[PDB]
Amino acid sequence: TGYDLSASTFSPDGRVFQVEYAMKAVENSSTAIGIRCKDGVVFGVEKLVLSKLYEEGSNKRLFNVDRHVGMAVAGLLADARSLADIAREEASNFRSNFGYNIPLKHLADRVAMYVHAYTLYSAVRPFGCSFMLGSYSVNDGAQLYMIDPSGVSYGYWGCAIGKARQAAKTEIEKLQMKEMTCRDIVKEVAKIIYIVHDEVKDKAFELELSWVGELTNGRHEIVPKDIREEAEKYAKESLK
Amino acid sequence: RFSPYVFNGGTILAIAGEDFAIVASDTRLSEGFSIHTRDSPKCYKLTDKTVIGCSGFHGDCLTLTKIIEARLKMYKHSNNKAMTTGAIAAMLSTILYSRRFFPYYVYNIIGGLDEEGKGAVYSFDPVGSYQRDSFKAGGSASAMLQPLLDNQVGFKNMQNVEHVPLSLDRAMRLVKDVFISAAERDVYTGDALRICIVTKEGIREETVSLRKD
Amino acid sequence: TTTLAFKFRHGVIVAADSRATAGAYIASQTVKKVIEINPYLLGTMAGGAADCSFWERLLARQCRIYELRNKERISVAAASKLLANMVYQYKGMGLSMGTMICGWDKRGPGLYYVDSEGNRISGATFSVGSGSVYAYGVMDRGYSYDLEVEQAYDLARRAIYQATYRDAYSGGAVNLYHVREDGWIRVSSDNVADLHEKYSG
Amino acid sequence: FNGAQCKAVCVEAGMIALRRGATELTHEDYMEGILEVQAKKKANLQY
Amino acid sequence: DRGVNTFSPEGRLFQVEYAIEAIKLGSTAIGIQTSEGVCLAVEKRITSPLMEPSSIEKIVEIDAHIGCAMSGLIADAKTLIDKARVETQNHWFTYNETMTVESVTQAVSNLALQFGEEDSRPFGVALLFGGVDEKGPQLFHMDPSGTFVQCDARAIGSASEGAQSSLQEVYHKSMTLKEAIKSSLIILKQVMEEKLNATNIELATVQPGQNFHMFTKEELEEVIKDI
Amino acid sequence: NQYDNDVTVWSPQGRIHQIEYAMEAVKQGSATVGLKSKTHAVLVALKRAQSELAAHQKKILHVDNHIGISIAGLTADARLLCNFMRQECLDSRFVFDRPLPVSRLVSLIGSKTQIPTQRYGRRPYGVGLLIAGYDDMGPHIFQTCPSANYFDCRAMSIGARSQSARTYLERHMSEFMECNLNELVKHGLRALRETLPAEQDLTTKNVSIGIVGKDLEFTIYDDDDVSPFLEGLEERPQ
Amino acid sequence: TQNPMVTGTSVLGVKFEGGVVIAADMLGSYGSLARFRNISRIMRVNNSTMLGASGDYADFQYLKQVLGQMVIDEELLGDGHSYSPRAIHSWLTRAMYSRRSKMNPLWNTMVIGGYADGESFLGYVDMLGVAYEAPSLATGYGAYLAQPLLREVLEKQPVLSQTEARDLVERCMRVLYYRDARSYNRFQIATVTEKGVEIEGPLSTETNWDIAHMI
Repeated sequence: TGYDLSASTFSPDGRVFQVEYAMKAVENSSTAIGIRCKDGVVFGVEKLVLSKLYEEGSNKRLFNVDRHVGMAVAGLLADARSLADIAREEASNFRSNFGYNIPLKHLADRVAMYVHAYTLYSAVRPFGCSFMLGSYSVNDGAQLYMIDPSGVSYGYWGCAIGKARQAAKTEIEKLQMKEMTCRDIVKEVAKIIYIVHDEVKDKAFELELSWVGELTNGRHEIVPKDIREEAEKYAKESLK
Repeated sequence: RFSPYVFNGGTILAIAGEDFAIVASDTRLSEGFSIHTRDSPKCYKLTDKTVIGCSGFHGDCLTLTKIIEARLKMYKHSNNKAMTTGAIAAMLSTILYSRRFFPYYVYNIIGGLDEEGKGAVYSFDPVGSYQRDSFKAGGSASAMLQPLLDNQVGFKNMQNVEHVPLSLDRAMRLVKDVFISAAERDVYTGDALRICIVTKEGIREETVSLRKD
Repeated sequence: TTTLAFKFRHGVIVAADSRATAGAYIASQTVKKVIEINPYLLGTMAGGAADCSFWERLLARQCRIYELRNKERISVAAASKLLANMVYQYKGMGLSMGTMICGWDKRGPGLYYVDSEGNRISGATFSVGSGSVYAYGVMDRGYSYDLEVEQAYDLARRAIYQATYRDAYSGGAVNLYHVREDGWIRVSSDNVADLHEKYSG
Repeated sequence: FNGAQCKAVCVEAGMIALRRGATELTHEDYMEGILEVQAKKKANLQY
Repeated sequence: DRGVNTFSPEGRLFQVEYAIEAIKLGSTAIGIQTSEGVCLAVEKRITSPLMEPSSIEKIVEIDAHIGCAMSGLIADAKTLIDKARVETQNHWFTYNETMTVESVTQAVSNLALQFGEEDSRPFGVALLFGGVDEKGPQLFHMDPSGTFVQCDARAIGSASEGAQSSLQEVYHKSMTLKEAIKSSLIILKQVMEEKLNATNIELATVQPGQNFHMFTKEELEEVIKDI
Repeated sequence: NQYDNDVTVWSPQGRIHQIEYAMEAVKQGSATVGLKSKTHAVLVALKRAQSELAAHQKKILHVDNHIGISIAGLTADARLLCNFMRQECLDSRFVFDRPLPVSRLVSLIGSKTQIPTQRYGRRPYGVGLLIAGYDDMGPHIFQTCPSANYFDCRAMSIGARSQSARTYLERHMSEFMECNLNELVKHGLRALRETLPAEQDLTTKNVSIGIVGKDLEFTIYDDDDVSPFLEGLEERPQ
Repeated sequence: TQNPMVTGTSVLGVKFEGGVVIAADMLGSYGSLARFRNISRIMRVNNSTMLGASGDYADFQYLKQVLGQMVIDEELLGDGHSYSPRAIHSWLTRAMYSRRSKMNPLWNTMVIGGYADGESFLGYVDMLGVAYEAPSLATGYGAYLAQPLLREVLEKQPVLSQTEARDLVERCMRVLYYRDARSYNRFQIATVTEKGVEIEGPLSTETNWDIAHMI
């Protein structure tokens, strides 16, 4: 209301309204949470079918950036695809220049600088994405990071991105997060996603769960969720 | 030092008939005093009425074959119809001059049918000339094969010998005899023979062996 | 390889052989050397096949562009000049090209001579090739300006016959082209041995 | 389809049965109202 | 809407719709495909007696069998004609053959709507293309937006509505040549304003057996006096 | 509404309306329908004309030996992405000497159309791609959007009044999976005959069908191998 | 590379029924000095194809890096699609040709062995881009020495078993140990099947010298 056009200009009270408007763009996006255990990091995304036109296995927001790192994006999908390609490129340069796996702090700092560089100038807009970054290493343990649309990148035990950002972490934080291995945390994330928004505004949603840790020996892939089928036989027991 | 060329050898034949174009070639690929294989056909089937053969340096032959296939698809996917034979000849001449100052060390023979439904053989040189002739022999066994084709196809240097048009099965017996006779004296010729026949009804192929040395 | 050309009262005579060897080995006997640029221009092939073919085809492209932009047919000197300007830009890089340019003009007859060394000159008689000196000799014997048509045909044909009889790098079919006021016209395609039987006595 | 459209649909169907001069409303005319312009246009369609 | 790099809330071309509007002010032209051959006509709209009639170009010569007609803005047509001449010669260079008229007009509409000032403006001309490919005669019509289509008898520019209507009245598929010629100049002297004479209009007819000289020069007088 | 002019500007509700306007520009194309069986993928479009005498503007165009696209919207961007598509096909056909899987090609399409949707100085591409192909795992029917958010389906339909087509696809998507080519194609035109107003009927010259098969090369058909496809029908239930 | 610093030596490969065996030794000689007598000259590519090379060892490290990154990239595409061995062969051929076109060749002699989709594959890539398919490959001096044994047995028996192939490879490596000056009595056998890719350990040879007791 006065000056919020360019991404270079300041306000009479000193903040950039472009960055705020891009931050609350992801607020309308789907709910995506993440949490780590003592030997791994678990992702989970509330994903919704439009009406009946999807195929249940298209456009998966669970990407796979490096051999041990993947994203859990939410927001504008194509911008997240481009950012995932940039992250693949950065891990490519590191693997080509130093001969070992990228530490997640350095990767997150390069990605944060790339996002900040798209927030700086006036020709371009800030990104409309907010994503998660998990990892595991034998000499480092489990690491879960978090990048906002502005470019502030730091670490968590658990997080949530979407509508129910507070309404997930209200009952995320009552989890005994340290003493659990991630194979419990699979159905834990299942119940957390299943709590929020069963039928209220939309009609139907669908669950994806990504999975990295010591049990994959350092690999990162989606769970065989059909194996052990841990949502629904507990989701039907989570309504009471 | 590093030499950019090497002589792989090979022998390609072509005969332009009344309504057919026969292209045949041995499948020996060698280098110096060794044998790399006994199966490498120099012939390539572009369209239903065009067969190209490429001898000389083999890697340039492979590269040139793939580039020709790409431009064939570009003409087809641009203009809703396949190329003629002379159009393919013109295009290859433009390519061979487009790498004038670092030449392909490749002899080229394009056989095929014209738009009248008659045979047409367009020869080449490494630098990019072409012409519509009735018969060519390219490669190492060129000089072992051209004068005999002058004797039989052209009916040259003969007296009171009338000119009969060259039929198909006569051409088949000619090609088999000239490859046996040239494989006896050549070192870059033998172990097989891949005979390609282009008619008005498709492409036929035929595999005839030779001596195994 | 031996070509010649000379203009006179009734247009221009152009003749050539059709042999194109490869070192000591003859490739073909029927190499059409006189490259038909236009329905009013004739270019030749004088040293190198590919170079002459490419640059004359590009010159034909340029001439067709020139006519379609001006609605008026190009002159001969302009075409020879364009060829010399295009050839000069690769001097020292190893181009062999010694072609001739013939055609009809608003001025009438036109005869130019373009080298890969760029020696664009006018004239009345020219002859290029290894055995060109033989053609120069017998042609500058039989040359005049007031010649007839069949006289010029026999002169050029005898000249090319002498050239292929003496030189080793020449032979094949004897082409014979005739440039008129309206357009060029192919005269005949005569073999060497037929001329040997006819002119040996 | 908001009220107005549906109200415009039923009035269209009424006036459609009025076209022939009917005494009743046929689901044909109801479908005609449904499939009327629906306040949608046009198109040109122009290239 | 101000600017070639902004859409509409609905479906407006703007930087192109205003060009399609800018076509309409030009002089008219009528080309008609017939299997005997393609005929074509135009109006010059001569203003002055000093205005020398043979200098105004409407029908130019692209190939020995490919004609043209222009519309509206003069110099965008000059640009497209120059490039079209250059590219057919390139086709003859690399293929020893004639670039067919569909391939000609695709080659024109590769950049007939490719206007970019950064990374210039859209062109302001409608073109009528006639030629004789291997499939016989062809009549072709493009636009500034590159939306190129075949047309059997297309009319452009000013008064093209009644031109199309009265053209669809008389035309069918098995017409002849001269009947279509006089049917065209009837439509012309219903849509022009001045008296039809030797200097107003010009014809351009291409036949498969008469590929050369796609023009009629003052036998057109004899054609006009037969009405 | 004074923020609603360029691609760069985020809205105060976060919805960049240039993307919405490009969507609405896609909504004014011709109707087209693509749907696959387990072994054959068929996409069928609808032709239109400028006048009666003129020919019809074509929609199904060829790309590669196993790739063919439908289209809706602009045609300059259509041919631009066509040339880029053919280029990337012959690029990998040159280098890897294999046919392309479809998913990486459409990812390259999204990455291609990403740049004109984020920087200043290019417009989003008004485009209506319906892509049919064959990787090792059978037919694929993808669709695009000007927002580059490409979708995979089993049967989609885009263009003008394409929603009744979608209802037909809803009530026969279970039935689609089993059948061979012929009744599959006639399900496609039993979507197209509801993409039309009821007072006129689909003729020969206005419809186009392109089949790609697991052993069958991609081939377009027009009126003559479509006269076999147009019989085997009844009238609409009037 | 104009002058090869550290060269390998001959690589042997031959198809059999549903698999390809490749074996090369472990020597890094510089000139005549056997400077690096414990090195690995076979890369086990992801699950189907497999690479072994000769010539400059540094260039092999380079191509190991590039090929590893490309395979990692396609495996991170997550599409379920991999490289066929013939695709690897095509890419490597184009790479060497575009390398040598710039007059800076990679001094190598590479062997690609793969088994995918029922069919085996064994491709050859030269420095000059000369590339073909063969039922048995032999590089360096192996094309002069162990090639006629391969071509004898393939003429004597067109198909093979894995055991016959492995025994024949052992005999050929023994022969190469007998009369190649750039050879060494330590080699590793690598084998692909449908069961995966397997690299055996540093085997050795059993030699004979009973002609030395003669004059």
